[PDB]
Parts: sequence; structure tokens; C-alpha cells
Amino acid sequence: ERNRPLSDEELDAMFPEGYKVLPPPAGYVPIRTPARKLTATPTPLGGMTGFHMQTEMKSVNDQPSGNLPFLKPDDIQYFDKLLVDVDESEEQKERKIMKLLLKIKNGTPPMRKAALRQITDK
Amino acid sequence: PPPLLVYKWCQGINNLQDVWETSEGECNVMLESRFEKMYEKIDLTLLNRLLRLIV
Amino acid sequence: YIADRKAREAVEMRAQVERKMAQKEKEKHEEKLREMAQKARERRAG
Amino acid sequence: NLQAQEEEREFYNARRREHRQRNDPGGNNKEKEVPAKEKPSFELSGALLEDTNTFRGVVIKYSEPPRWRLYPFKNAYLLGRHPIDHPSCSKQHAVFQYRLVEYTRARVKPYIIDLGSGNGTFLNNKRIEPQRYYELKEKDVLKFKDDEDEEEEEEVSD
Amino acid sequence: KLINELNEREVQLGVADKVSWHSEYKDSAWIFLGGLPYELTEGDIICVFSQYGEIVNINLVRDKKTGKSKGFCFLCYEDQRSTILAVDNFNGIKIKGRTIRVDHV
Amino acid sequence: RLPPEVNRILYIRNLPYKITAEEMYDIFGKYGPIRQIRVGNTPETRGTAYVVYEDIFDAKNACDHLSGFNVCNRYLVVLYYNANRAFQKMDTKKKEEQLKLLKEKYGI
Repeated sequence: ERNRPLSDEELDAMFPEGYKVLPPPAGYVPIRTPARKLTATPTPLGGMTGFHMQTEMKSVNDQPSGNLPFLKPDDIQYFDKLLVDVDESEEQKERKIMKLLLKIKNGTPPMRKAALRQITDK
Repeated sequence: PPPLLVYKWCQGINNLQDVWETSEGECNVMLESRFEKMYEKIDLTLLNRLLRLIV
Repeated sequence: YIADRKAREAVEMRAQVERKMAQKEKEKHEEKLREMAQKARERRAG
Repeated sequence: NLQAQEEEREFYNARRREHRQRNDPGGNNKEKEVPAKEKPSFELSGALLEDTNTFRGVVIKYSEPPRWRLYPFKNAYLLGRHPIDHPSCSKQHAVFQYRLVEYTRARVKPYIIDLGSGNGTFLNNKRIEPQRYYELKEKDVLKFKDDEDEEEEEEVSD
Repeated sequence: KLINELNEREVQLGVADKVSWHSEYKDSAWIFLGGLPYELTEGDIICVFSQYGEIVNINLVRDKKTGKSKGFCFLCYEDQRSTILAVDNFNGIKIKGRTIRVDHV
Repeated sequence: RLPPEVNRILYIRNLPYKITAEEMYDIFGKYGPIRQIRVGNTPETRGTAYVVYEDIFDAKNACDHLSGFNVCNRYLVVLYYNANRAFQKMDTKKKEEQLKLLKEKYGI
């Protein structure tokens, strides 16, 4: 079913533009290959975690500009491009300005109205 | 609940080791008091460093 | 502020101390257990 | 008057029943009602990892006693040939289902159960008959003519 | 499939028991299991449906010549409340990938 | 015993720009073998990555324990990645050779 193994062209088929495939090592990759065998093997082995008491930066992003009505925790995947604040340098600016969708989806009713017209005339 | 605390407190006293024995001249002392002004005397600057140890 | 800086530093030092004293113990335990196992296998051979 | 009717009936199990109810294939040895992981039973014992009871495995290749790994039992486990079996074994004599090791409650205690592997399995070089849970005690030995390996059990202490 | 939505209109509206449409019958044990898998047999369906009662006798329809199931069985329990329980409960069930149907007779 | 929407792919964010794929493979390598991993090298997508495993339940245990997990000063955003969306950049083709092979080797 959906768990059927995949190919690198099939891999390039799913994800959108602008991402790179990485090996860090050949060795960590060999860890990933033994990982299957070691998912059984190293889970049966010594392991644990602990914490120490010690005194103590914290970045994060909502959607800031002026207002930008709120993003559900999932919708980030769609609207992530709006989160980054890089601005003012073509088509990428049309997709970027097209996030007025977000204003249609979530927001106050007036934002939905005005947004709706603005996208109609565009 | 508070009254149950009173009960834990009484039987807590009565379960102490040799608590009531006056044979050798032992002496028990109950002391009740308040901190008087406690809220009002907390120092904010200090309270900040004290909270930095916690959270 | 001074007390906080020096204090954090001191507790940190004490931390690396406790860790350093801990790892030696762990390795001693693993070596001990491995010895018990090797002795067990030897008792299995004879 | 040899066969009156050619079909008759069955009154027997169906392959899709036992199939669907156990699948990794279909497996055997569904866990009994008791089975519980060992770590949480060390939590009801009030035991941090220092004083906790963890069963570590020890390997010796049957020809040479002279670790390929070391295995915890704390995280039941399906001992089999390699994919289905979790505890895969390179031994060519192990049937596709060889045996199983289930921790049960009687206290949290380790148990070994043979699946009726065709060759059998030797315990302290003394085999056990199939289809009953056999408690294991620390330092006991397992080997799956057909024995290429050995195994030992250890509680974590010292 | 229509059953489960009748039980939802029966529970949602606060039908309150005896006016229940299992009181439609009161005379009948035998139940109808359609949409059954062809690999199934007597002992099996007995083992699954003796859950909610004790089944006295079931005649599963199996084509006379080939001698294989036509895909459904008429069953008979020892108890009616077992029938009411079984129709109202065991329905919309997955078996071997296919959802069986049950109802009175 | 799983929600259908989750998939073998996880979108992971709140990453540093210096972060190394060594830490990546190590950390994420707990739950199962990596199918592979991508990382945005592009001005907007820098700081984001996608992880893909040989099995879904791998990823399930991952998002279970890795939920809001920490690296450096950061708590990573761990979400199950969507499907479809932008795909057709690639095509459906190259089925003919492989299907001819399975039709040849096994003869079926």
C-alpha cells in the first residue's frame, strides 16, 4: 500500500522546488542502514536519559507584520513563506503577496470582505 | 482538608518516640506564630534572582 | 549579580565533578558485569 | 455407498480469522494477559535506573566463547529467523518462527517459551519440551549440531 | 449500513426501550448474516457469534452443487436478547476485509 | 490504531542555519532507518528540513517523543508533512521499463 518503497525520481516528485538531499557522512548513512537492524538491536541495549540542576536565546515566529490574523499550528506548513520577514528584494512576490488568502481564511469578517474584493480585482 | 491536617498533626505528635516521658526531665515545646509582615516585605529585586533559580 | 555569576560557575564546576566521578563508576560496573559473564561462560564450558 | 454427499461441513477455524487477529505473515504466540514491560514494573517497585532491574543479554558464538552486541529485554520479544521476527537471528537452523521470550507476572519475571521449532532449543545444554512457559533465572544459557551461538542473561547490578 | 443510522435516530430521539424496533419481533431468534466471506464456515461464525449468546443451530446457505458458501447464513441462538444484542451490536463489522450485515428474520 | 493523515514524511522547522546533518542523522536516527532527508538551501527555506523514514510508525514514535524536542536554544517544529500539493513538477512516466522488467524476470 502506501508503505511501498520509493525511488529518487519519485522522491523528487513529492517535495516542491528548492531543497537538497544530504549525506552528512558515508558513516552516518551506514548507521541509517544498520538502523533497521539496530532498531531491533540497539533498542535491546543500554540506554536512558537524565537531567542536572543548573542555571540557564528562545527564538520563535508568529506571523508578524502589522497584524496578520492568527495561524493555526498546522496551517504553518502552508503559510510558512509569510513568516520569514525578508522583504523587498517578481513571481515570488506575487505568491508572497497572494497570502491575502490567509486573510480570507482566518481573521475578522471585515478582513475577509476587503481581502475578498482585493483578490477579485487582481 | 485542613481538619484532617489537624488529625495528622495530633497523631503525628502522639507517634513520636517516647514523646510524653517526663522521667529524666524531658520537656516538650509547642510554638505557634506568624511571619507578621511577609508579603509586604518581599523584595522584588531579590525575588527576581530567587525565581531565576526555579523557572 | 556577582554572587549569581560566581555561584553558577561554582555549581557548574561541581557538576563536571560529579559527572567525572560518575563515568568511572559506570565503566567499573560494566567491566565487573562483563567479568561475571565471562566467568559464567567459562563455567558453561567445563 | 462410499461417499454419501461430496461436501458435508467443517466446524473449523478460518485462515482469515487467525490471520487478521495476528499479523506482523500471521504470527503465533499471542501474548498472554499478564505480559507487561519490565521497566514500568521497576516503576511500581519505585526503582530509578540505578537500582532498577534490567535484563541485559550476553552473546557468545557457540564455537568461540572468546559481544556481537549486548541486548536489553526491558523495552515480550519474538526470537526468529532473518521480515517478521523482531529478534532476528542469523542462525540458519532457526525455523521462520523459532521461539519467544515473554516477561510475565506471577512479580515481574522473565519467561522463555519454545514455539516448537523443528530442531528444538537447549537450555543450559538441556532442552525443554514445547508449549509451556519456562521461567528463566539469571546466568542461565540459551542456544537456538545446529547450534551456532550461545546466550546468557544478566540482571543489572554492581 | 442503514441499520446503524436507525439506531442513531432511535438513541438521539430518546426512544426509551420497549418501543424499540427490536420489539417488532419478540417471536424470532434466527438472524441473517449477509455479505459474509466465502472462506468462512460453521465452526468459525459459531465461534464469533457465540460471544453475545449461545447459538443453538445455524444453517449457512452454501451452493448445493459446488458445495461452497453463497455468502450468507441464517443463525439461531438460545436467547432472543442475544439476537437483539447481536443485530444492534455486531453489525457493520469487518471480517477478512468485508463488512458483514445482520438483521432479523 | 493510527490516524490516517500522518505520513512517512515529517516537516521539521526551527533549525539553525549552521546546523549539521551529523546531528540530524544521529538524533532522528533513533526511531528507524532514514529513507532520506532534505534541507532548504534557498533564501526562504533555509532553517527547514524534511525527514523521510522507511516506515511510518518510525515517524509516529518520532513525533511522539520528538514533539517540541530541543536543539541548541530551539524547540523544533515537528509536523506530519502533507501530500499532493506541488507534485506535477515531475511526471508519471518511466513505468514502461520497470513494468516490462517485472513482466520479464518473473514472467508474470
